[PDB]
Amino acid sequence: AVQKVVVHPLVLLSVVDHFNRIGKVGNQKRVVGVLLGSWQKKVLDVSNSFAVPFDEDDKDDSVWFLDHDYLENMYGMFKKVNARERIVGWYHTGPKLHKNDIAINELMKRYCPNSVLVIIDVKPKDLGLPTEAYISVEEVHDDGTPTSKTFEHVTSEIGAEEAEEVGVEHLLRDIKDTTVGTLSQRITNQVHGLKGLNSKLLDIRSYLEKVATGKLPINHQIIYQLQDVFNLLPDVSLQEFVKAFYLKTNDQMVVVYLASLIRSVVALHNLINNKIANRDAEKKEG
Amino acid sequence: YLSKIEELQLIVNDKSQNLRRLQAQRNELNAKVRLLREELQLLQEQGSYVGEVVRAMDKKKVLVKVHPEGKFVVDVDKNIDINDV
Amino acid sequence: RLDVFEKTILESNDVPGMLAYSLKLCMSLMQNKQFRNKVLRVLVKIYMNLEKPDFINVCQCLIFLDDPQAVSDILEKLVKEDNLLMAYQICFDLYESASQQFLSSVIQNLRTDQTLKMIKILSGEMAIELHLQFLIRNNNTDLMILKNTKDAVRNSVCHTATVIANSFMHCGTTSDQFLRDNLEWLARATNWAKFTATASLGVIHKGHEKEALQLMATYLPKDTSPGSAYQEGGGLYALGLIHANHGGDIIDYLLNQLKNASNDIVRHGGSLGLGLAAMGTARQDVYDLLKTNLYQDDAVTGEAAGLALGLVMLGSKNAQAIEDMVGYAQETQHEKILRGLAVGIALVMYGRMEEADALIESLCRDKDPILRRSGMYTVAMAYCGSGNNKAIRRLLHVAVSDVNDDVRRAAVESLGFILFRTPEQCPSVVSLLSESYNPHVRYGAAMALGICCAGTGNKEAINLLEPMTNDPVNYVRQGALIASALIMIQQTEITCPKVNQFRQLYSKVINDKHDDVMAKFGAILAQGILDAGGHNVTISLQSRTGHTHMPSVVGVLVF
Amino acid sequence: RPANHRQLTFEEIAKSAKITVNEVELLVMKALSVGLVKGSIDEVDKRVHMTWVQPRVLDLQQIKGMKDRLEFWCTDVKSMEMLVEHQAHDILT
Amino acid sequence: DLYSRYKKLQQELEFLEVQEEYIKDEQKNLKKEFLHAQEEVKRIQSIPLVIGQFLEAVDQNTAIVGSTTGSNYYVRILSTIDRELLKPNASVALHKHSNALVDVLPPEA
Amino acid sequence: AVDTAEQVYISSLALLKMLKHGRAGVPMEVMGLMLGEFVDDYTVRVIDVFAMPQSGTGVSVEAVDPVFQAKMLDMLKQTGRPEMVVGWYHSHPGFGCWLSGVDINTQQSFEALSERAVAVVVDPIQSVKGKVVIDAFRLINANMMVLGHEPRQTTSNLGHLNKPSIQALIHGLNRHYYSITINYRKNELEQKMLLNLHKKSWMEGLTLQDYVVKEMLELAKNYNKAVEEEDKMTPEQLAIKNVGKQDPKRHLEEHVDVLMTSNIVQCLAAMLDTVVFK
Ligand SMILES: [Zn+2]
Repeated sequence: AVQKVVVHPLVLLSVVDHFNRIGKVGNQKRVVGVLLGSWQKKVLDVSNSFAVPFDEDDKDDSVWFLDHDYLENMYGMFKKVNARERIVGWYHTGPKLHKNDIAINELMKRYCPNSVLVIIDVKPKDLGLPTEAYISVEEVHDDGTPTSKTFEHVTSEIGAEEAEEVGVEHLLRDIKDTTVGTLSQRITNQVHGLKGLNSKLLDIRSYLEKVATGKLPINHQIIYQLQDVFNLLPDVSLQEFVKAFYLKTNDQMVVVYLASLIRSVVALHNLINNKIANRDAEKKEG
Repeated sequence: YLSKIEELQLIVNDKSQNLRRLQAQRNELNAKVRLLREELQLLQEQGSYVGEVVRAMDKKKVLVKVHPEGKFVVDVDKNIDINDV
Repeated sequence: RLDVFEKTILESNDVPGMLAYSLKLCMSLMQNKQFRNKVLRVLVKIYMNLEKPDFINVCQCLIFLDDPQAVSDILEKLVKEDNLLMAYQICFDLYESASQQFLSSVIQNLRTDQTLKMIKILSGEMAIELHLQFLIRNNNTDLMILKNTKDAVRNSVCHTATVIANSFMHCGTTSDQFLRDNLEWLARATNWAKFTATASLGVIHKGHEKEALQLMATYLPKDTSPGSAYQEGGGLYALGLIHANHGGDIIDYLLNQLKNASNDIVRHGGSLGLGLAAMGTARQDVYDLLKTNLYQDDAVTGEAAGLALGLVMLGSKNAQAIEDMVGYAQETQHEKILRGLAVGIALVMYGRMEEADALIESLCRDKDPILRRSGMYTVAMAYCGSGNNKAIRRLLHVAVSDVNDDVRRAAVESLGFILFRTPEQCPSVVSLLSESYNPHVRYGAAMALGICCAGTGNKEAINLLEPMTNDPVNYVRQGALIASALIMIQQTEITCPKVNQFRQLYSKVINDKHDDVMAKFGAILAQGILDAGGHNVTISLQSRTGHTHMPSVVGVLVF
Repeated sequence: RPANHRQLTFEEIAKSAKITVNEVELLVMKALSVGLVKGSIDEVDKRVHMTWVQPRVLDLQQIKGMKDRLEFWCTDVKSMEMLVEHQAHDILT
Repeated sequence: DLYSRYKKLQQELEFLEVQEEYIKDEQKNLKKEFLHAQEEVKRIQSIPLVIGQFLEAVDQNTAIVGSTTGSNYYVRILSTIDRELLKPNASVALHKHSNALVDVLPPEA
Repeated sequence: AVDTAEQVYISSLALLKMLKHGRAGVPMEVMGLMLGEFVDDYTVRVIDVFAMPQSGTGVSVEAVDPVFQAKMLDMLKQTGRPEMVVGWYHSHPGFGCWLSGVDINTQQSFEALSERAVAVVVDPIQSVKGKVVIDAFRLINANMMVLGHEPRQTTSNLGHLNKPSIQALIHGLNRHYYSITINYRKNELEQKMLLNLHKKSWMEGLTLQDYVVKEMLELAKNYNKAVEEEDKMTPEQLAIKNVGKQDPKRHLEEHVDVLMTSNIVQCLAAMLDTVVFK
């Protein structure tokens, strides 16, 4: 039951310079680190983290390395700089998961009410959202096995706390606040239309690979029960919103009445005082 | 005389220079509106207060006695005179 | 199409000189390289078809049509027809306005009394030494200004623009006066005043080719003896200054001085000097040792490597200089090294006019204002005059719409190179450019006035610069200074009445002691350029012969 | 039936559901107590109106042949996105 | 001169075609930077408003204010407030750090 | 034995830890150490600015814990990079960012051991975006008046550093101090991903969120009438019959643009149902 946090990308620049470490230390390709913070509410904020020297065998992938020379005494350091910003979770790159993530979560779960494996994004080219959270879950099944622990999608965002723009919005030097309705909306049209419909191509990836070469969560319990929500309105010919078309006349009512009346006042606005300034400039320039 | 009308008739199209004369003048106008509002970091140092001069003396010094305060003798700037005191 | 063209160059009687000024007028409305060389090679042959042979045609087609064998054919006509006195056009225009690469190829093609005057015109030393004789005989100094600017010397322009002043007055006076009059003013020397206090001997000794080594007898590379290598490196740089475009063995001797097992203490000035010396000759050995100078990983000699390698590879279209200098550009850990390599890979492609578009688009593709600045320098050198809009559209886009003012500055320096031909419209566009909001581009607009309108008789440029020195930015006031010095070259008081106004006014504003010395930084230099020659000499960015003079273009853009 | 006429008449109900006209109302008020379907059933025409339902368990042939809704959605909302953007194309700006 | 009298006309014509395209785009960018200028007027204050009162104006848009800090000051004031709204010792707003007028409130007390 | 105009290619994390250290750095002034690498003579880099314990006693030279130095560099050695200190930071979060009277000792106390040890003054408690609030200086000393106080070698870097030249006691402190040049690195290795997360997140996350719509238009159109009547109280003031008004005193604007973009939003919101549905 966790929705969203507030994210400072400052220690994500620490993810960046540990992404500089791993390019020049050795065989470790992926960035795996430990995410400090403090549960405040269902909304949350993070101020610091750190990056473990981590190795992971390709053979029997449950081979973690989280040193307590690097945990306990560095935890003493991070406790000495502040008592507030303690552990809240950890982080690794890619989007998916590796296998050992569950045990790496359960290692530092002994310190925290809910340790979180926010899977992080170092080379962002994605179609959906950035780094995203997972909470401790016990959902097991309707079958009744020993208790499931694979941490389920209990989401997150990139929230903005406070000032920091002394740095950030001086470091912009490029960007502009679009006075919304000035192709900002069609930036959104591009991103949400194309990136939700090739997210629908990820959905047809699910609904084709789980039909051809895909078993047990094939109709898990949330494929068909959500094909309901897909079956809000999937219909065949033109889907016949017969209520909603005169109701959309009732919609377009307000919009184009403000267009006619208000934009005729906009006509008055530009045109009358524009003629004043214009013709005064014109012949009083004589 | 075949093509020898067309360049001079495109010179007839040179009200673009006058409509853009208004546009380049407006470029200058609002660009230095902007640059004039950019001066307002001059605001950001000095509420340089009203001073209380009894009288000046020689050697390029005055007597300023600041508004709830006491006598502080100092040097002068370059754009007003000892005569101007 | 050459059907009505051929019937109307084999046409009937008018003045044949219709076709002679039609050479330059076809060149005035020329758009492509496709029938430019066609008309250029068939009008010279229709002058070979008309019974009266012509020499202005070969004076133009040697510098626009680059045929080293047709000049060898009519130079066998110069040996056979034997008249050296009509031969002056082809002979000393071949000396005057020829590309140095084309000079080496044409002295290759030509040698297969004028039996030795055919070599003496190509070396052409006669005009050099009587020009030097003019530079020692004529003089008009103003030493009171030299003292009242000598009052504000530092590790600064005064220590350099005093010798720039009386050395652009005297390119090779072969005489000491600033060495003679003082030593304590000469004793304000710290690494660049040291570099300058040993390079200034060759600054004041341009030309005078034979006595270079035996005049820097004091400045052989073991004969300085301070504790510092710049006081001995600028001297070998000064050898490179003297040995410009006509070396012999001393090109290879500065090369060997760099290769006398000496790392980056001789190279300090000697690498700049060597690249300046073998400029455009397209050597191999200097590229071979400037590859390890390139991979020094120290930009105090690495910028010398990039600059000097661009100098020795002028307009190369090499398959390894371009690629193997753009390669080192990305992974270096500095960007003043990228200034060095920037102007180097600009100079490596000069005047190709359609070829470098891949490189310009590849480099302005990137995000770096220094590398895009490199691209603007490179499009200033690939394009000069050819406003085909393939330059000016995206060039103007990135020129004035961009976010960093240094690439914008290099673009408004590119404008003055692509707008040399008709400086009539240039007030109407650069006075518009004046309106800028930002310090570097205010200054760059001033530089566009400067390098664009160098030789013009414009007064509107002066009218522009007067509020530009009425500007709280100090170095745009020096932009007004130096650019107005570039509008006051070559011209006297009768040309415009602001000449002596600014001449005494620059000393008048150097009287103000509480100005920035950045506000009067190039004020001694504005006085020096203000008497470049003493109005004896002038810029040559587009020569009167018809063809551009590329080492002067090199001088100004690296300047 | 995915199709409309979701104001269904009571007729198929009283025929195939072995129920009567006086008991279709209990048939759907007991379903209001159940809570998987909550129709706004017509009672001037006696029509048993269809609102939202709890659909099925598995239609594996329609898990394969839902392309006529899924890929329908994908390429058609994609195409009409391209059409809205293509009519407002050169105000890219 | 029927050879280049009429053909040099295009030469200095292409260039102001391109500037005719160009000044449009520069106006297209300066509205952006005008919005940046206007918003960067308001990043420093008008939450943390301190209270002085007006005293007198020397010249155009620069005046004298006493304050509730004890002393008196002479301040450069913006063009935001209308030039007659400062007749009494009215309730005005200044800056903590750098002491300049932002707004004026006519009633109080 | 020679002086050149230096440069500081910053890791942005330096200023990020300085802004955290100043934001959370409660306006009592505090002290730390700066960690980079001395690359060459004309440039330096700071790759790191690490953190200090809550030394709320006073800024002094004794506040440096050497066992914290040892363990800090050791935990950098079990992390990937064992880099070198380049100097020291500090925080001046209340006043106008100028050299305190302990700094005038600890600067040369630190650069007696190190080479440069450039001071870094910060105040993110100024205001939010448009000030450039960072401040660094290089202690020139009375030992170096032998030769002149003019490196000058590369110019206009110290010329644009000379372009502000403005702090009261610091331009008093032209003596003992010439500043150092601070540019911000070609940071696309992070500016890339900051831009990408910045605009892939600061508009509706997954960006399918708004695509509130109409009762905000109800309140907004009542705004857009309630202020339009005082908008039209201006052309009566334009009827001055002949001329009795000094300059236009223009109140045309701010109700073009709001109507413009707000009802662009409403008409594209009327699009949005016909967009999402097919
Ligand atoms: Zn401090």
